[PDB]
Amino acid sequence: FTVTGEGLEYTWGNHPPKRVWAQESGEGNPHGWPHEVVVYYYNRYPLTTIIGLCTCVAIIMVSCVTSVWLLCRTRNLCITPYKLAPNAQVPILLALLCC
Amino acid sequence: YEHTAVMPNKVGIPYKALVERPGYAPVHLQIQLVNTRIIPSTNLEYITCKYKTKVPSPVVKCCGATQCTSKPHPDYQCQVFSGVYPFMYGGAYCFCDTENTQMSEAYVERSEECSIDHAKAYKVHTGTVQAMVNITYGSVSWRSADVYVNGETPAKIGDAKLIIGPLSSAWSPFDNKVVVYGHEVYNYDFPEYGTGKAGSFGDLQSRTSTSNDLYANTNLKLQRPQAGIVHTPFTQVPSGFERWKKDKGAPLNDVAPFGCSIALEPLRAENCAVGSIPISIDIPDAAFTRISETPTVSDLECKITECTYAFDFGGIATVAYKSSKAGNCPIHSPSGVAVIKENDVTLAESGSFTFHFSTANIHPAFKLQVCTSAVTCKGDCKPPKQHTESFTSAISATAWSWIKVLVGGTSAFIVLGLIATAVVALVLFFHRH
Repeated sequence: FTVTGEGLEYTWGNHPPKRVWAQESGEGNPHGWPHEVVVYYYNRYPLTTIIGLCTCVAIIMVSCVTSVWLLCRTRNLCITPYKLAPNAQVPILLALLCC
Repeated sequence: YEHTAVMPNKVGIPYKALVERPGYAPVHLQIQLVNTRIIPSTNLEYITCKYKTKVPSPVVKCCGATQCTSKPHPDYQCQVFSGVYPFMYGGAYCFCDTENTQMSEAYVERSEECSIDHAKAYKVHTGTVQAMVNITYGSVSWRSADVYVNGETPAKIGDAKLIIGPLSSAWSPFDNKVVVYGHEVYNYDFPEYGTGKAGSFGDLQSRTSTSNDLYANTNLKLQRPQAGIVHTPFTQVPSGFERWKKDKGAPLNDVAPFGCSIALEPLRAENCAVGSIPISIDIPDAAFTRISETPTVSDLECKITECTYAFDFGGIATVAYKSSKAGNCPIHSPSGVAVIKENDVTLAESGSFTFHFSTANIHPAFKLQVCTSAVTCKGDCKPPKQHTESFTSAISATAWSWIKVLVGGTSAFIVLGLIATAVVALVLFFHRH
């Protein structure tokens, strides 16, 4: 049987009914290296933890890819002033190299 | 003086409040439910049971024939047969020729055991709500009284006045039609009004307990006696009441959601826990006292010894204190992050004592007030291992919060740096001319 926080109850034959509020289980630990903390943040809520993990990985990866696209676009913008580079002119003394 | 609040509905968990009347020492009150008895409004439809067929003694003639007449009886029957030539013990057998005489009437009525076991049909409407409450405030002992549930009906317990309800939800566990038998009920949502079904669930439907009409059929049929022996054969469908007795589904008292039993006599649906309740209570003004008679509390220090979140009281902390004079005054936690097991504590000069409490958070941050004085006890982390807990997504641990703030800050930093670099590139060109 699968008990939860709300509890469960059952009977048997002519015995009076009985109730059990099974809970409080702590498989894992929330302190230490990322992996064990993750496994605890997993087993705590049997499924909402899982869906939370899926959502979190999705949102962090989409944030990272958006950041890298912005990186590329800003890099393109930083490339743009080098229109003066083919002109064979005085060095500019900046983050990029110029003889 | 009076006080109002809202209390979550649960049979066991008590409720502790701390009324404030400026210019007076605070008083705390303790109120605890005992019941919640939904009662519906019901009326009877009819009863049913197992039937029984009786047959009066048939009549024959040694010659000639007669005809039978229909009488006003529930599923009355009569018929005539031909060429009997019957037989009797050592007798002349009541014949000399073609007999052609037979009555064989049949008759249906209620059984003698119908008085005890009998299903009943009902129609159900909303009905009332009421409960009972055990109360204690200040120094008065436990006092108990019952009260209806609506924002209008007062009830006095000792010297207080009560106004509670209406409930926060209009939920009920019953349907429009129910059936009651023996000890429990069923949502057999389709009884029948006057139409039987030849022995499925309605075949003998007495409008009342001792009515004289049974507006249902049993598909009774007669047969022709054979071999000239005086008897009245017949045939009929077996009683459908028995069949429904054998194949009753799940009784309601094993399917009701929210975990609430079902009493019989008033059709009580007790303890069905749901929603909250608006409460409003007034205490007499003779139970307050002047604010200058209580020991002033100052120089507080609360230290958390050890705790662990579980459904029982698994937290203990200590407080050091500097008194004004000896006395007793209550303690309370206005915040809901943790519940205080204790209610009121004595105080000595240069106080230092401890108490107990439950919680539901890794890092309890509850702040308590005592004796007209505030103190925060931020506690620490507690090791992991039915009762009042919050569980409000407030379990984000120190490492959890650390990682989340790290990732958010990193994303923000990179995106803002890129945005800055864009205009940094642009302004150069804006300056080239």
